[PDB]
Amino acid sequence: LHGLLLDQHEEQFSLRVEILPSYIPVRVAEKILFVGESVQMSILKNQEDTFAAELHRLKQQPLFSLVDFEQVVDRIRSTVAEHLWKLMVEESDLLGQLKIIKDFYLLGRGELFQAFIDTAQHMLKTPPTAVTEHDVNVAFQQSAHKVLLDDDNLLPLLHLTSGWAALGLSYKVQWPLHILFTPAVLEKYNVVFKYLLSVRRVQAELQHCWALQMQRKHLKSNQTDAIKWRLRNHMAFLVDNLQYYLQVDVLESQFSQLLHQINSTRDFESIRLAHDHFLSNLLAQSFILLKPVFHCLNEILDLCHSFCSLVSQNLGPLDERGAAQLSILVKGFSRQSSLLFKILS
Amino acid sequence: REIITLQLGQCGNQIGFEFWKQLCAEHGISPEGIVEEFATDRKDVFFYQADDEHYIPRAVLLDLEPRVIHSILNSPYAKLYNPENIYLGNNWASGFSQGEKIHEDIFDIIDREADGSDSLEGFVLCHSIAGGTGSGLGSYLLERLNDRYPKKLVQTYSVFPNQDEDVVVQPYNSLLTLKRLTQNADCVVVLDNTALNRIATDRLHIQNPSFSQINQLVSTIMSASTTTLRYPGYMNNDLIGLIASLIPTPRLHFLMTGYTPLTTDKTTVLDVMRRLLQPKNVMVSTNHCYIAILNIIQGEVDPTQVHKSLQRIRERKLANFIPWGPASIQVALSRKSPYLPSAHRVSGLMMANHTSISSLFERTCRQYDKLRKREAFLEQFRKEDMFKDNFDEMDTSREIVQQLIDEYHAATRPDYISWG
Amino acid sequence: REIITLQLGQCGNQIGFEFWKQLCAEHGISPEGIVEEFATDRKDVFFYQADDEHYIPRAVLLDLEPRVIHSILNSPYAKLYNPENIYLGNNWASGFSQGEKIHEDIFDIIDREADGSDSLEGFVLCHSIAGGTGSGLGSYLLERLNDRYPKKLVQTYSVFPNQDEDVVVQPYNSLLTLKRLTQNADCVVVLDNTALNRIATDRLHIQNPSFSQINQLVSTIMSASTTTLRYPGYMNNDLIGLIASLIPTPRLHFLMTGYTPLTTDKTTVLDVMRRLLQPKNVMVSTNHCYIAILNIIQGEVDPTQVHKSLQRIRERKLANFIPWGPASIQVALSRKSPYLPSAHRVSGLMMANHTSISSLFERTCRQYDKLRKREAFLEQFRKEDMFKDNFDEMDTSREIVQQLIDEYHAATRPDYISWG
Amino acid sequence: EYLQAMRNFFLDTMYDFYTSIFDQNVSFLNVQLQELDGLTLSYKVPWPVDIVISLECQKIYNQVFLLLLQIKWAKYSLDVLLQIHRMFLLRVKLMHFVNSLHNYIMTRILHSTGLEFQHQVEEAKDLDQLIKIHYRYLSTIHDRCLLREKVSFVKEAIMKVLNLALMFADGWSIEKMESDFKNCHMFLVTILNKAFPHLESLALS
Repeated sequence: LHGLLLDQHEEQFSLRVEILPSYIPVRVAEKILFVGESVQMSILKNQEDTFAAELHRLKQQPLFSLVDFEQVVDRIRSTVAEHLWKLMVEESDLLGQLKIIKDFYLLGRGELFQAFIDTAQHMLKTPPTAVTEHDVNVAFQQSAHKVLLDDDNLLPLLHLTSGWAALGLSYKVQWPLHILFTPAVLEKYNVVFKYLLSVRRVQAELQHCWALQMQRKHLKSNQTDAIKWRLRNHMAFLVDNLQYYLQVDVLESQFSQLLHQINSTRDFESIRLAHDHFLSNLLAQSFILLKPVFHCLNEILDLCHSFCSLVSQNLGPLDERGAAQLSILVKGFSRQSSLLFKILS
Repeated sequence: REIITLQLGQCGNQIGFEFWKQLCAEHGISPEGIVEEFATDRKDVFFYQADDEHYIPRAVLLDLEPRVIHSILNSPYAKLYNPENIYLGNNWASGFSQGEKIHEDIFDIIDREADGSDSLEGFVLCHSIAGGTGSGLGSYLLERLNDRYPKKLVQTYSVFPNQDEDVVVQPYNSLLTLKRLTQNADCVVVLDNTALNRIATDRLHIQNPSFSQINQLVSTIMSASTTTLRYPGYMNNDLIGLIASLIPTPRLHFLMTGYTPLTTDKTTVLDVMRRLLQPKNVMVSTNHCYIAILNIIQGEVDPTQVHKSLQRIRERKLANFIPWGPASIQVALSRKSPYLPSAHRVSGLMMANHTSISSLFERTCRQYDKLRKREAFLEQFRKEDMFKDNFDEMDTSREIVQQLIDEYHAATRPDYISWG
Repeated sequence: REIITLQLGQCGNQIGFEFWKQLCAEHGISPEGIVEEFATDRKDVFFYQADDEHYIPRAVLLDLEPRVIHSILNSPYAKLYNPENIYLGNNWASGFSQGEKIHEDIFDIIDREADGSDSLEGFVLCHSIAGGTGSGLGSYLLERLNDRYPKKLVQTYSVFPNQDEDVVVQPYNSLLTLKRLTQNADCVVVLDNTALNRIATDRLHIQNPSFSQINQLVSTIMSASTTTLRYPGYMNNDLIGLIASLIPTPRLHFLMTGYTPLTTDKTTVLDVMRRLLQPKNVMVSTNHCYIAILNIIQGEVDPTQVHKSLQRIRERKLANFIPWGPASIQVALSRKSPYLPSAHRVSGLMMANHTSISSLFERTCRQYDKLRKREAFLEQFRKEDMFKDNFDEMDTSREIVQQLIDEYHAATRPDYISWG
Repeated sequence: EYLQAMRNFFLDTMYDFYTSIFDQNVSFLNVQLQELDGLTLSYKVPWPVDIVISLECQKIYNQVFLLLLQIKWAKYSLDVLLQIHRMFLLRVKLMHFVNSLHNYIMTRILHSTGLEFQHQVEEAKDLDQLIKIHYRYLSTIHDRCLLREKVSFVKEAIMKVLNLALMFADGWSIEKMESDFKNCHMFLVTILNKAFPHLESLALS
């Protein structure tokens, strides 16, 4: 009722397992701590004497009955879990903040993080982690200034842990007004963020390199069986473009179920389980979860990353010394396509 | 980033005027450029963030013998945009020679907006094929445009000019325009005046104000093509990202249009996907089969059923698309655009590579062949003789369009691992 | 300290009358000079602390053929100031010869206020270029003014006289006035009657009472130029402190004017800074680029965001200002002036050194060149012959304005470490 | 009302006073006041305000006053001064610099924190916390105008360019002044480029 600690001198902080009841069932013993916890952070004050009256009636009784005791615990749990739900969804505006989290971690906005790659293509070196770290935040805000969020949002900061192997994105949330949002939760969001940038980067490269028309066939008739790379650009593009579309379905389904569950329930304790199903579903269903599938897809990404450099530096029609690497590449594509039919079966 | 649009000819100026008006009507703005109080979205794709909180569209106006330009002048949509870009025959050779002498000043008009823009992404062309004033002039300016800037993209919105009989010099004009349309353009969205006229006489009983309603159709198509760019989307928020997937071969760049409601004056996902798939909702009219299809949907759509929709349209198995290497019909899903009232919510637009346009090409090639063999319909002028004394530009266009029909037909074959 | 102002010509007397009325309206005073009960600020910059708690403005009135002077006489703003300074052609030579004979008595009028003032800071000139009565007389008095006192500053408020065709002797008059304007003046704020007329026909539909509204514009500019002096500021609370930063080279002293609202009958800092930067809010109309810009803002402004505003206008990178040694666009921020009602709060004024005025100089030089070559428009009078028999004053002004155009154009070059 | 005026002793009326001094004696200052470094000011505080306004506060006011007077000196020296153009190149090359420092220190620092401070002190309803909020004014403005630290790493270049304001007045040589200034200015920028955090607002040129 008061949320007061210093209730046990000898035999946040929680209750010790040694003195935890087993003659009271354990889940009921879990709820008691949560109700005590929420006070420390309306009409809770109005019904305090009634809760004291029920507890006093429990003091009066000679007998002990869990079937009776649990109803007191459940009845107080309803209101105390309701209060936080009443505040945070509306007055801390959980849902819009979740949209912002999707925009920046789950790339619900991808406009910024593409033009960002456009103006920060100078990171291929090993960073000294004292110069590149400043440069990435400078480039981040400066890219944002050209269009879209030219009023505030200095809240996210980039920082490093090639120049892309070290990467980290932060976002300070209102910690008393968000205990659902925890640093661990943001850690998982960071992992998904880094993967989603990798996929965009390699594909932006590959789609940029196809200008065979635009500069390399204009006013030329080009040599067949010299100007061809097996045209494997078109093969490598499909497995990224369909995956690109697959992530859209994967994202929007999970976003929708979370915003359905939160609307239905009117207690914060439920919101905990809803969020805790949501993030794990993202992990497992985008196949970012640690699998052999994850290894095979990383092999695909590495092959595309190496292939883009070869098609980049060639420019105007030339076929000498590029074929030697290209042969290794087409053999590797055969090897990994056989694995792509292993994920299928 | 930033895309600069071009319009020339009276028909091109009509469709651009309607497009800018229709996007003024879509966006929460006044016809002066003033923002409304209920605005957000991305409004830098064709709109200059101008100097009085005006979103001024970046449009190049080109006109010869101005008739419609005065009607565009005395309008409250000349307060929306006025970049002072106005600069003053009915043959391709005449328009070519008239564009010849004044290329530097209109190129200064180009470079004015080029330096005025911080970034550049592509050039969209509103050009009417065999439009009289537009023909020749548009071909010359297309040639100079891709000559100057090979680092950008070109889209050209084109009509197929034949009202099925009239003018006997029009196949020559459209043929020369088609030669430049092949080799000097990187993406062509072709429209049929016959198919649009048939659908207009289908859904309504109008056949006389056909230009005015066709303006409505093309403006809706052009807005729906850009909704993922103008509103916050995720894929093909640049032009080139859209153009890249559709083209497997750099001369196979001809794009087919359909639209899921036919009359515009609850359904599920796979329904309107299937109806967009049919050729009778396709508004442009041996085997002919699609290379690759891309489709965009905008409306009230339940998003979680799209994968079962995808399965159902798969096992319905409506098109036997291609032999050699694997394309797909590829979906994109968008939100219905806010900031305006919206009737007929579920609306889809499809971009497809189909070899069936080779039939229309063979149609106009046969028309050119009979008019060339008869030799009383070339309408010999000094413009055509001074431009080309032996008229071998027609021969070059003829062998190129033969190569393109060969490309279409050999792409339809199971073997296009050999070229042809 | 104390600045003495001068007005001559009917147009100069109009703009001075409006300026004194507009500062009477701004300050908490009566039209008699009596202070109001709700007054503080610094009121010694142009106002004599007179003998009945009157703040009498210190203004030198010069008139020939008095027409507007009687209208100034029968007004309740002749009870505000009356220092008894009134002392009685349309050519520069005629006005020069008329100023020749009576220079001593008007110089006594000068020395009267000079001894009446304890300190002296500068002389502001309200002079109309090629104004008929004002021309010649103002040039002569300018010459005597800088001759007598080399320890003070001279500002001259000037118009560019051409209504784009009229009077054929006006380029000669404005040219001779421009010669003295160069070599006998230390700061010139030039205005364009064409640009002001275009903006007046822009925001409103008036073109006939153009003088009356242009009076309102110039009085607002002159008050906004002096607000940091008249109200407690911190920098350029003297005239010379303002003039010092803007001039890198003692003949590059021509000052360009703009103003952030165009129509006068919440926004942020970098917004109105950017709009003041644009040339279409500049109310005065190869490369042309600014040497240095100074800007003053007065209005409701949140002061803590100005550095991020400064960064944003930096990386927007709107002007490629100068080669050799580093100037800047330089900001000053002021409070909106109290003691009067204030509509259209956020208002900015910019002072800039730009080489684009060399174009207007070449315009009037070309007009003089064609009128000199035709030789039927000099309008040969005995005044011009007796003033100069060979008319080599025009030649001296011509080589000096050539040197100034050379100075402009070589300053535009990356090398002005060599002179030219 | 005393408190705003006290820190308004610096930040015109004092303008004429300082300009007369530019062209020695402690009564010579005094009659001018009643109408390179130096300028001792003395003023009595009434005892009910003496117990709230500390003695060290006057000293801190004096410190920042002493530093700014040199900028006013340099500002006014290049103000009255109005192969042959090379002096004008040397005019702009320093006039820009002194204008930036001037604007920085007095608008960006001594007007921003003061406008904050006025809004702060009206929420002080207790005697003791008034002293803490005025000390929280002094100890931050003593950091922005940095005198606690780097008085020989940054301050030395600020010192040495003020002697150019002495040299340029005398020469009313020239190549050897820009050779010095373009050296020390670039050294100052390339050290202050990564520097306490607010000094990056000067690392722009």
